[PDB]
Amino acid sequence: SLAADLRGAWHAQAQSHPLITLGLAASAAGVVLLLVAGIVNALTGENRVHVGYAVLGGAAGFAATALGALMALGLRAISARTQDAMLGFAAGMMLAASAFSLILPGLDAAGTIVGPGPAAAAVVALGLGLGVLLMLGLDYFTPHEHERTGHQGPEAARVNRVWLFVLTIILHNLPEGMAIGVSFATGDLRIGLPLTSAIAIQDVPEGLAVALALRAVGLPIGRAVLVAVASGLMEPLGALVGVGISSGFALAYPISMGLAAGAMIFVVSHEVIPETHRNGHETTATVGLMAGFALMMFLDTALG
Amino acid sequence: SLAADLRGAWHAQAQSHPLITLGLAASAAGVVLLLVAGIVNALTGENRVHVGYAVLGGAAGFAATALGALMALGLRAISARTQDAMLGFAAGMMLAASAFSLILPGLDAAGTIVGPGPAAAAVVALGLGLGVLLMLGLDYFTPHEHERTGHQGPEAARVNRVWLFVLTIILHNLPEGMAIGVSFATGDLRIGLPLTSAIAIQDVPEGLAVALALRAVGLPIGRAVLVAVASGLMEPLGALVGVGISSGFALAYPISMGLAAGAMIFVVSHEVIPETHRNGHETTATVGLMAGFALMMFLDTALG
Ligand SMILES: [Cd+2]
Ligand SMILES: [Cd+2]
Ligand SMILES: [Cd+2]
Ligand SMILES: [Cd+2]
Ligand SMILES: [Cd+2]
Ligand SMILES: [Cd+2]
Repeated sequence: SLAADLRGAWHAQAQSHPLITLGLAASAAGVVLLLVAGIVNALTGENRVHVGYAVLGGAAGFAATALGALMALGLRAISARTQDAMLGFAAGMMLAASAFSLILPGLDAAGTIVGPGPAAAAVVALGLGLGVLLMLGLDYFTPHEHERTGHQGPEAARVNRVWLFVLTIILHNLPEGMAIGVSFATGDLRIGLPLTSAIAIQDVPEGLAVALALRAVGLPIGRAVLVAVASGLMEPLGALVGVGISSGFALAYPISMGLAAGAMIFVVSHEVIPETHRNGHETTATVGLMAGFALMMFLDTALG
Repeated sequence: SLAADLRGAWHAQAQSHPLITLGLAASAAGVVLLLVAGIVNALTGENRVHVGYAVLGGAAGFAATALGALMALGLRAISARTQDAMLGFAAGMMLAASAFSLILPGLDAAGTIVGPGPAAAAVVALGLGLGVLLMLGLDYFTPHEHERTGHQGPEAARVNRVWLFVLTIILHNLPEGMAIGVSFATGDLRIGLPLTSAIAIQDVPEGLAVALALRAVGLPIGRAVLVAVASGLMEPLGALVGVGISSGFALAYPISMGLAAGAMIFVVSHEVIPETHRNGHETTATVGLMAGFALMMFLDTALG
């Protein structure tokens, strides 16, 4: 029934976007090979403390999202300027954290492994390509809807709008957990603490906005917060996947440092810059973006 | 006549946006003080070779823009997907160049001067605030128009649309020259070469697009290229202003490294992300953005 209609929608979408389908296939192959290597290494070696660090970071992110959701029981449908400012701040946090904490350490580590020069750029750019292809294929092959743009993805008029919004949230929050797990891969707390702090700080307002939007869809007051907390609960799964793919051979650490980063950057544009830069809302979004950029800069230079 | 109407428009705009007016006043005061200090130092000390480097970099940028403009005599009104891809590539180049080449060296230099920790973040964040306030006040107090969004700024129905488009180009291209001049302030070719190469590479497609748009406004075929070359000629003035403000006392070097950077980041959003992320054009813009990000990464890790 539903499977048949979804399969037909997938086939019709594949007939229209071949390049994206090939990109998704290649990226999925790369990711599954990386995860197999990580599982093999986890079976042979002993890197359990890194798993502990990753799960604790995911738990912190989940707590931040849950707190942001619980903040929505008193605000009662905040205005649009505040929403634009908060989402711009979150986008700036994500962008700056990605750039600094997932390009500079990756370049240094890759230069250590292979030799300084263009080779480190090559490996981390391969990571960026993998991440972008994965996220693009996912957001074109997943039936979601955004709050303002509309219904994005394959057509399926057999599921309620709540599930489409939840899928949008899932797409946003997978790369964050992935990035946390990637960061704690090599120990070296000097990366994981800044990255995790930035992720939690930007997931507070995002969780609040998600709770408000899910209320707007129709869930009365008590089920929006539950779904926001559920997405927060999703984040540790991304943390586990990231720590799985970052282990294995040594060169798999720089590559992941790019992959997640690329995904994060991608999601921002393709999911966050629309709905924040739409129809004369650029000023507040830009101001929030710069404020988040500065705050992440402080965190980077201070926390480690 | 025209001065009276423009003055009335400015007063009406000031009655509506007080915070932006105060921000522009503070930023202008800071910039003029920095420039006075730079002029005094130039009169007392001997930093002429840095002026030579800055003017040569501005000349290279002007040549790149002129070549991009001359490329428009054969393309003859390229499609919209190509325009979105090129502008996304340019935005990615600007963003990545800003972030890396104007935050990391600035943080290192500030930490050298004042001490590692949050103090370097404080000084470069002051720079970011100054730059953002300057650019915001300018784009709200300047009668320009963007290609698609419409007529942005104070009302003045007494000048042709060509001048409004030229003013938009001027607003885009001032921070680029400023950044070049800031980069070559302390010698140390390891920054200026990557920053200048990125600026020239992203100003080729921008010059081509400007030539096409000015043709679309109505200039037949032979005057659009002239105006694009004129904006390229503008860029060295920004280079001179940047080298002027970056000289002076030592702590004026990190601050500028933030200022220009902030301005650059600002302009991207508030001027480039709209017109590239509008009405189902996100995919090509994002792909171009990631390609430009990777190319700037290569340039950073290789050229110096
Ligand atoms: Cd989407
Ligand atoms: Cd999240
Ligand atoms: Cd986020
Ligand atoms: Cd503007
Ligand atoms: Cd330019
Ligand atoms: Cd540019």
